Amino acid sequence: VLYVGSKTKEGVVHGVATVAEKTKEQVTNVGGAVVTGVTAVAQKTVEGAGSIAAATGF
Amino acid sequence: VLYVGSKTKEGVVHGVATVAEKTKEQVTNVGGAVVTGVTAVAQKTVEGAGSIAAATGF
Amino acid sequence: VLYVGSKTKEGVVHGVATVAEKTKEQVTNVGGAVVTGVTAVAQKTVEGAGSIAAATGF
Amino acid sequence: VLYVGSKTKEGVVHGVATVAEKTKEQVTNVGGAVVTGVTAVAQKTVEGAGSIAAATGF
Amino acid sequence: VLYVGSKTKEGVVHGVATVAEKTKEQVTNVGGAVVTGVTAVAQKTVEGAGSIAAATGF
Amino acid sequence: VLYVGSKTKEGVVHGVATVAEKTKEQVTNVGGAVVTGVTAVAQKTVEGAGSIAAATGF
Repeated sequence: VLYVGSKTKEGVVHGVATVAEKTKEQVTNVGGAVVTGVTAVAQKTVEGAGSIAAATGF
Repeated sequence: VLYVGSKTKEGVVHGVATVAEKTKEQVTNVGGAVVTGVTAVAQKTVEGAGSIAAATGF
Repeated sequence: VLYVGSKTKEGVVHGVATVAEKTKEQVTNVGGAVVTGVTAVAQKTVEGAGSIAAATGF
Repeated sequence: VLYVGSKTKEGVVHGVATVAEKTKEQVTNVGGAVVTGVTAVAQKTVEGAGSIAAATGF
Repeated sequence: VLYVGSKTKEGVVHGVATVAEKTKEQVTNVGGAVVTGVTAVAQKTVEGAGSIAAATGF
Repeated sequence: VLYVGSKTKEGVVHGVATVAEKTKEQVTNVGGAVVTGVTAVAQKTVEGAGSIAAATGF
């Protein structure tokens, strides 16, 4: 609301360093969501919002 | 509400260093959500919001 | 509410260093959520919000 | 000398995962060797060879 | 000398994952060797060879 | 000397993943060697050769 010289880092992912030799991601879905591999979602304010993998269904 | 020179880190993931040689992620879903692999979700305010893997169903 | 020069780390995951040689994540769901692998969720204020693996069902 | 399908790991360091918040390495030498911080030397055959910190002197 | 389908890892360092927030390496030498910070030397055959920090002197 | 279908990794460093926020390397030498920061030397055959920080002196 009122900052007088601060330093903020609200809602941050910092450093996802990753090392791999092989990678075989094998997804076969039908009617839903799938998210694989590296993922670095970063939000500050989520006002009743969705997931990172949503499946509403019927 | 009022900062007079502080230093804040509200809602942060910092450092997800990872080392691997092989990786075989094998998902076969039908009607739901799946999230695999490295994941670094980082939020500050979640006002009644979703998960990181939601399955609403019927 | 009022900081006069403090240093805060409210809601932080710091350091998830991980070392592996092989990895075989094998999920086969039908109607629910699944989350595997490294995961570093980090939140500050969760006002009656969701999980990191939700299954609402009927 | 003769391998017929084995799997060997001769001379290996595997996994030096390390987590720290601060680090202040303060060396002031004059006439010798100094080695600090993380170190993961890994050799197989050392035929009368040197150290990882040698000081021959006069 | 003779491999018939093996899998070898002779002389390997694998995985030096490291996480830090601050780092202040302060070296002031005069006449010798200094090595600091992360270091991942990896050799197979060292036939009477040097160190990773040598100081021959007079 | 004779490989008939093997898979070798002789003399390898694999994965030096590193995460830091600050870094202040402050070296003031006079007559010797200094090596700081991340370092991933990787050799196979060192036939009586040098170090990674040599100081011959007089």
